Amino acid sequence: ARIAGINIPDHKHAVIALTSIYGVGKTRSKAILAAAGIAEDVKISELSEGQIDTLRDEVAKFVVEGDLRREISMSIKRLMDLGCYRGLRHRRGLPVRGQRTKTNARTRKGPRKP
Amino acid sequence: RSLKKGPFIDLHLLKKVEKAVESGDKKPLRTWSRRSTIFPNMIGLTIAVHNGRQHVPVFVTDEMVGHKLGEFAPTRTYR
Amino acid sequence: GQKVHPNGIRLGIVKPWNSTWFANTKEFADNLDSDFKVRQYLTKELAKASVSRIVIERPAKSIRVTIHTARPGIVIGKKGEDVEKLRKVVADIAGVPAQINIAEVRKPELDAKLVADSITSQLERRVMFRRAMKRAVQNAMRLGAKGIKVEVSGRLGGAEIARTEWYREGRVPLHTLRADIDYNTSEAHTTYGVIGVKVWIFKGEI
Amino acid sequence: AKQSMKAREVKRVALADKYFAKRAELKAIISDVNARWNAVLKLQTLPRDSSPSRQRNRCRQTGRPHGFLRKFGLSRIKVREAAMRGEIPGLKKASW
Amino acid sequence: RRRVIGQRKILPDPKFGSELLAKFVNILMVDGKKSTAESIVYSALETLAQRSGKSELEAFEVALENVRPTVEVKSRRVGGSTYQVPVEVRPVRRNALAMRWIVEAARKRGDKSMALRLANELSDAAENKGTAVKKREDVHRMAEANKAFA
Amino acid sequence: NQYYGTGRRKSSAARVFIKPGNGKIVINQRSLEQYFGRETARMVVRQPLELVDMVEKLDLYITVKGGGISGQAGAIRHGITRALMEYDESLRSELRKAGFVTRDARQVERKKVGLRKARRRPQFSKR
Amino acid sequence: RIRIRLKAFDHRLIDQATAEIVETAKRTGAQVRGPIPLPTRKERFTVLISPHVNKDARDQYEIRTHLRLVDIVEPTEKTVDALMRLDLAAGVDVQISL
RNA sequence: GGCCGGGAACUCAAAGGAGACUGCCAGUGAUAAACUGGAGGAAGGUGGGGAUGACGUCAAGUCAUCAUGGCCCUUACGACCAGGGCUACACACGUGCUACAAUGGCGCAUACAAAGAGAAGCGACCUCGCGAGAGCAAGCGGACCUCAUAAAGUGCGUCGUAGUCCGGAUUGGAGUCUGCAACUCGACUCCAUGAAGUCGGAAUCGCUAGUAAUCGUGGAUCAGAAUGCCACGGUGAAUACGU
Repeated sequence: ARIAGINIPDHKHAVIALTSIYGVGKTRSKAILAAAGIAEDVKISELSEGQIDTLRDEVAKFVVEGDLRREISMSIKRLMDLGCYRGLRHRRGLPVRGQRTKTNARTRKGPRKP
Repeated sequence: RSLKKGPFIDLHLLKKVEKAVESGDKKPLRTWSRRSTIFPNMIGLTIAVHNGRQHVPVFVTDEMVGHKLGEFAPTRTYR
Repeated sequence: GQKVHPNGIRLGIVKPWNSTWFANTKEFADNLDSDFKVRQYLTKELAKASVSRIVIERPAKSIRVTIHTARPGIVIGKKGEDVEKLRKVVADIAGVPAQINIAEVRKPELDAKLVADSITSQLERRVMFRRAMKRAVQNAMRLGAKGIKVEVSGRLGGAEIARTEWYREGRVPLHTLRADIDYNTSEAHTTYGVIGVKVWIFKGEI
Repeated sequence: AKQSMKAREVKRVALADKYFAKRAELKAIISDVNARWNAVLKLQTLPRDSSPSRQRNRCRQTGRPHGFLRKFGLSRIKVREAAMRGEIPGLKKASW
Repeated sequence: RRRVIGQRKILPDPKFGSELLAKFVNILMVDGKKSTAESIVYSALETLAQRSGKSELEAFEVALENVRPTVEVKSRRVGGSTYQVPVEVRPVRRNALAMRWIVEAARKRGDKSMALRLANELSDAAENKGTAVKKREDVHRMAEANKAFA
Repeated sequence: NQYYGTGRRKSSAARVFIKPGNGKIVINQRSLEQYFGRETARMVVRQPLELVDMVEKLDLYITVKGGGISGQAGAIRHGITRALMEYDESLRSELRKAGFVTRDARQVERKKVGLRKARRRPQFSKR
Repeated sequence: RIRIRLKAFDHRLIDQATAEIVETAKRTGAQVRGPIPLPTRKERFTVLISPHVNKDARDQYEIRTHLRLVDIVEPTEKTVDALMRLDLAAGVDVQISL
């Protein structure tokens, strides 16, 4: 059924659909399927079990959907949720990249808060 | 983290990495160099970062390897 | 400010120049800087010469700068000293074995700088601004310059009033491209602020 | 004003030759990946107030940094009077 | 105002040799896209023949008579007071507004592509629907009923 | 013989050569369907070519570089008209009546600073 | 092949520059094919007037500096023997360039 | 490949010109002026654009560009140097850009420009980097070397509107170069990131032919760090009856 976690694809181009995976992404979808040796414009409904077996092994060497977002998470508080400037921007939700922290960076902090 | 090769530190402490590290550690260092990274071989050593008034301290570990100082030292008194 | 300088916008006509020469990128800038060193230290030191213009030509490593002056006998110096000593000045202040040249200005009434020098020379003379102003106007008219509108900068009188002097005389067709108007101004550092003068001699056509 | 400021870099470039023009290139081969000895890089640190990145692009009449031009490097403000009076050859008001 | 300008002279259709069809692609141009419109509207018009199933050189108007406008609001604030005053259509707008009545609902209809989405609405007028049709349904209401102020 | 016309339309510059017969059109050493083959502007140049007779009597060994889709075509659609003038000096009326004689001098704006596209005023709605 | 440059500015100088050399740099030996243009090169300026909130001005200033192509491909002595007998047209070089 | 010769016919190019000037047929119209219909010629009534802002005009702004009266202090409201900050946020606004896709995306084949810049430079080429760029490097003093290939575009399968392969924030990881050193306050690349937003109300503004609309291209400013700004091209409509 489900290979390794979230974002199960259906009826979409193999690379285009594998972008829905969060383990792989915009271009890890094509890079990992390059190691899969399958067609690309074919739908996920066109996929069979004989090719997805070569995915559980290569998602083990790669970052899995469920984990990827967790080891990135506490690694922040592992090293950089101290008095670190960026961590000051994580516990508060502000950008770390040094741009204008008032507005035009709305998505980083959240919705408008008048 | 902006070099990835040939990591260099300013002599606000590099003058003393050969002179103060040899003495173990002293009172927090009169350090105006928040710019460099801390190498992992300064465990626990007190580098007092000049936030602008004077030099403020930071707590140091060894999972600390290639991270910067000024990061660990806030500059602005928010609110 | 809507009064562009008429000479440069008419420079595409016989309007003369004061630094015309050639260079590649490796030596425009220093040569331009060398041109200012000779451009500035030949004016402050040369207040009494009544210089109309100093023109820079740079043929090859030994330049032929010419100087437009009013009185031929006064610019000689003490009989050739300024010819040599200022060439000594330029030999290093410009970095080339330069050759100086001096050009006369016939009828200095015909030069907008030199007349503006003349009024400015007598502005600090502690005189009143109207009578002396109009007196010089016809002097050129008796000697030509078929049209000049005369302007004096602000700060007239002991009061905050800083006004202009429009005072048109003759034909000065500024918007007409075929006008070849002779324009240069002059200013005087007064004991109260800045007092200047602007004059537009009309030297016929072509 | 600020002639001292306008002369500040005049003495923060007078040392560049003896420090960068004749020594930094010797350490520059280490600086670029040509072997990155950390210890050997300390040598360039001897000068501080000189640097290739420390050019102030100082206009040589009024000392404003802003308004440079790599061909000459003068402010846009003083070239104007240089324009009509002819001090810069080959220039006339650009009517195209 | 007092002066007038003549209508800009237009070369005919580069494919059918008919100036009226050439003018049609010129109104849909947003983002400067006729070459895309070549794969959008020219690909649409090529399909308009067989989908209609007849020669779209003069049968092209068999769906346009109802679209004929008669009046539109002209803002005459005569003497400083805005009035209804609908002036009857003059030829330089009654045909321009005909093209202005076409793609108002044909950008993001949620279909394959507007390479052929526009190729859905055209036969609808000679199949009695589409955007150009109901345009004339609202014009009749604003005029012909307010004689006390029309 | 070979029949010469400079031609230029909207900063486009070709060199158009007509020879009697030899209908095939050589454009930058490329075929009609190769270089100007079925694009947005591939019959927009030959409207002046149905009023006159068909392909079989004229050759176009064309020296064309520079221009866009309609630009490289613009240097041709005007380049052909100047290079067929010496072909026949009497048919000038028909193309002038059709307007193809007159050069399309609709030169694009040489931009002026300030306004965004040199004649379009930016968005500062409140005054 | 040797290609010559004629570094001048204006019609008042480039006009005689391209003809006084063709008459003198091709007497008998050189293969000067007449005055070849080498079209001029132009650079433009973006100049502001008074330093203030007003970025409005942005004046324009252009430089039309031209070059010619006398192009003495033949290293003939007499063609360059008379090169030193004239001194007008101050800033111009006979660049013997490939 | 037009490669060398070679023609410079000739694209292109440039030192000079001419060509549109109410010039003419005809008419409206006092005949006049003006206007109009028509003709000629590439160019019909300033052909097309810029340069050029009268008198005046506002204590306009500018002593923070400079100069500049008066007011200051001169071991100093002078200065050197080192950190930071001009980008910090609790929000509002001004401007621009990016989208919100299938007029688009993917990759494949395809032809598609101009202007410029530069021997302290682009950097040819050659190897790898998914790339950043790096190791090698011609050439040129630039109608001779690079940037730099155009790009949308078309045909090919493609999803048929999917908060979407849209979009790109975003984050941290991995790295490239710039500069000693770049968290604050370098860029760039790769990876994950796929958010809001699926065309925006009250409303409001811009718009006259190559116009809008666009598509990109570079340049200057540049140790470096454009959605800013300069410059160039690619495609290309309607509106303008009316006071």
